[PDB]
Amino acid sequence: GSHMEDFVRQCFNPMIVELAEKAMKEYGEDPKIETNKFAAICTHLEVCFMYSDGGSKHRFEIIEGRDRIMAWTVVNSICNTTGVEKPKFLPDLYDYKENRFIEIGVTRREVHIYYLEKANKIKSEKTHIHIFSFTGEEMATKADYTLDEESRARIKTRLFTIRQEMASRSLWDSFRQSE
Ligand SMILES: O=C(NCCOc1ccccc1)c1nc([C@@H]2CCCN2C(=O)COc2ccccc2Cl)[nH]c(=O)c1O
Ligand SMILES: [Mn+2]
Ligand SMILES: [Mn+2]
Repeated sequence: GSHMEDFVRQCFNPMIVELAEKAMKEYGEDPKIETNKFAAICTHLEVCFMYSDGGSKHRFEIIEGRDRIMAWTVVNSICNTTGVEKPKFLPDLYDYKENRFIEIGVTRREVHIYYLEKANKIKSEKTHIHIFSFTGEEMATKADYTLDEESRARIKTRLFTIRQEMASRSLWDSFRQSE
């Protein structure tokens, strides 16, 4: 029974918490044990949902937060509909306006290295990459940040609020040294 686990259950939305729990168990990890990852997954999830809300009505197809089988099903349909190359790894969104998959990153480490690693892991470069940080930086492929300023600024504001609430509970240091 950890502090971090009760903090995330009171800081995040119950639908987020439940999607994160299902995600971890699906991949064989327990939110009561990997409590920092529990917090990271909830955070990444809230950011993906905030991101897809930044566009227009039908702009984004949401891939993250689904179970692996149906997440790939929607990808297959998108690819067999748009002609876009099927990614090797599951992305987080699809942009019907720009016709590309988006990989959304939330890092506690430093802006530049995270993109590299995630770029070298993707290693296909078809899908667009967008990174956010807990300190307020962002970085996107070809410096095309997809959404307008205010929607990304809202995402950055919420990330710093998560940081503050954790720091005020002396949980930030453990979370930062977890990646
Ligand atoms: O969809 C993804 N993974 C498929 C599911 O993998 C799982 C693995 C274990 C438990 C549950 C699910 C995906 N994964 C990653 C990172 C890097 C690759 C491994 N990884 C993770 O283990 C995910 O933990 C994170 C670390 C930092 C920030 C956010 C996250 Cl969520 N980052 C993303 O932005 C992302 O969308
Ligand atoms: Mn994902
Ligand atoms: Mn992601």
